[PDB]
Amino acid sequence: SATANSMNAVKDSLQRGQSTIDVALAAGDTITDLLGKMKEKALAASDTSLNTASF
Amino acid sequence: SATANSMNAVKDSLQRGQSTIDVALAAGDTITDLLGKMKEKALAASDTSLNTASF
Repeated sequence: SATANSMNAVKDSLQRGQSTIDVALAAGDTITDLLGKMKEKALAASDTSLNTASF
Repeated sequence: SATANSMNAVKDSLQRGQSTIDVALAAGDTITDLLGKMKEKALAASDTSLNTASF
């Protein structure tokens, strides 16, 4: 019975881990969007027909 | 998805190149007209029956 009761703490820990990963995935959506925009910036800047102000 | 989004910069570059060539062709119309007029000037000046003032 004591062994069965201690599984409540195990469940609490696993749910805490799922919450931590949820916050990391929410940050990762922001980071992958930012990286796609930065790739578009570097791709546009590699063109040599741009003037200095656009670069 | 990031690869598809970066094609917008490729399209921007190709349109910029078309604009640069358009300006060059507009200048080239002027230059070919001027060269045709200069050929008419040299052709008239090669005649030896002209007096000095006309030449």
